[PDB]
Amino acid sequence: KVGRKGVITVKDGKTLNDELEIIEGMKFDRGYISPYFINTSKGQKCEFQDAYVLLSEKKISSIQSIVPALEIANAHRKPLVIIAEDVDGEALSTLV
Amino acid sequence: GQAFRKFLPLFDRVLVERSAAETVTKGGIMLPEKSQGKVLQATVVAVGSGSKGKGGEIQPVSVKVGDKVLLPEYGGTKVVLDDKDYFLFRDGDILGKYVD
Amino acid sequence: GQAFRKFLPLFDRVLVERSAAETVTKGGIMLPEKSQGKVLQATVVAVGSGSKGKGGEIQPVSVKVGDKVLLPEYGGTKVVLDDKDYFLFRDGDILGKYVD
Amino acid sequence: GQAFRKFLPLFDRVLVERSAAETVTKGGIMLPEKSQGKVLQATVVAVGSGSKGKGGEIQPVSVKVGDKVLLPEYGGTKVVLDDKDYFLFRDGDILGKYVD
Amino acid sequence: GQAFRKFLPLFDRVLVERSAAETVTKGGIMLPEKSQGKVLQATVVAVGSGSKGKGGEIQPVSVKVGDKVLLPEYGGTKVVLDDKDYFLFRDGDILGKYVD
Amino acid sequence: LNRLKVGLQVVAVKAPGFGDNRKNQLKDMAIATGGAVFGEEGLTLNLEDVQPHDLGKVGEVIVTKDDAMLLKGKGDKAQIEKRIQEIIEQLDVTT
Repeated sequence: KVGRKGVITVKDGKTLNDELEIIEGMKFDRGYISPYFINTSKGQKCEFQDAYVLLSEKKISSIQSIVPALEIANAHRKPLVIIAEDVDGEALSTLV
Repeated sequence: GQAFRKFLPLFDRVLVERSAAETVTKGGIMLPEKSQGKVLQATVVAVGSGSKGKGGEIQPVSVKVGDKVLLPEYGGTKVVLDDKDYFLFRDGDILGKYVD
Repeated sequence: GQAFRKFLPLFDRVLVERSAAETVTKGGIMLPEKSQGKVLQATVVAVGSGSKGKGGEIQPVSVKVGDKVLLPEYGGTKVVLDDKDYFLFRDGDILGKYVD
Repeated sequence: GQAFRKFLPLFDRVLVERSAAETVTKGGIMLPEKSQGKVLQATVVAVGSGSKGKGGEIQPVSVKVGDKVLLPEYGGTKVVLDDKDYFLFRDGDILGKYVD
Repeated sequence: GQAFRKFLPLFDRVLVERSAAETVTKGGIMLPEKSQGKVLQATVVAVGSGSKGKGGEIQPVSVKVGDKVLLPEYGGTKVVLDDKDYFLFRDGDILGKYVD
Repeated sequence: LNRLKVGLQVVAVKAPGFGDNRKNQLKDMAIATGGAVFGEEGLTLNLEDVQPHDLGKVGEVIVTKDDAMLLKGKGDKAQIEKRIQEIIEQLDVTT
């Protein structure tokens, strides 16, 4: 599955039998910032299709810094995922 | 001077009412009521009699009731009239006047 | 100038008595006597002779005894007259005058 | 006074627009937008009516709309007109005027 | 007023150019360029129109372009003209004038 | 002071739970009684403009030194069921 030079790791199981689990894509161990963003009841998951991706290396703080992106997203009627160093109080409150 | 709601500013003091703050952007996004801070748009509601600072006879105030004005960010004294907010300025503090 | 209770303010000083503070809301709920703070409604009880700050002849005070006025929140000197409280202002400090 | 974009400065206040900052050196090297700080070159866009500080009749403002000026580094009040930035000065604060 | 290099000071402002600092002592010992600090010798290059602080008509500036002057140690506003340094003073700040 | 001088029927009690647990109980009570939660970070509802329909209704309340009780809330059954369903789903996700 992962090629002869892929990454394989060993972890403790909680079951009687061993299992093989395949990880595709990108796992980076960060959760949702705000529970308000949840849109799927079964499992409390955020599921979106054809989303825009915003990558910010620095923390996102200002209303002036955030408004243009949300305006673009609403104009194009597409979901937006914001990956940023952090979200400050004002931006977080406005988003939620 | 011209009184407003049974109140008249004295000398060159000017009474104005600020307009309501913007609540929705040009799009469909409305803004939290904590972010607007203070708005500098106001309408003149009452006018004083004249400047005591002029030597000799006092000159009349340069603005009239009903004028629309741009206010400074730093002045103003809080007063309450029938639960609506008004601010008292001197003629010299008003940044600008609007005309139609 | 016009004296009041054997006292006369000098020059452009103005003597006023604040009205009693509100004690019951518009409903039936009355308010604790610690919460009203200070009230800006007062009635003019005595008037000075005229402003020393005018060059040449002194001009008369713009207010008359018996006028009802809106006071500022920051001025006033404490004086006691027959155990009732009065405050001394300059003509320039009064925020407003009431008319009927 | 002469109004600009439906706005007129009052008395001896002067409204100006700063020119765009330099972005490329005399060579081909362009400069980061954080390093220019503030530019003192501006063009006069609106002019007030006259100085209240003159005794007697107010004198007209010494500058006219369209003049090019050198500004000081320390003054100015922030105002927003149709998302373009302007600054309000007194006639006395302008360091210089440009002529052609 | 008299303009200099397309620039004219306003009102009673005076534009001057400081002379070059001394670099060699009376002997043959020349001095490091960090030790002279600031020199108070300057030549008047431009002159304003007149003092706004005079009541009534403005009086002309007491100095003329080309005069040599002794400056104070504490005043001056930095301006750049074609990469040569000039300083703006009021007529009242100049310590002295030189005559030949 | 008002209660003493008028007999006004009012009582006040501390919010239970600490941290997000407090918020969870507050919302759960909001659905249970049919009221609303004021001051939420999202959709902040102001105390200055409280409305009669924003307050919950309870048939009986008993308060003592150690505890307080509301017995017969008036929350709508459909939202109550929604809340119970979401809670059991959260219970099933992570343990």
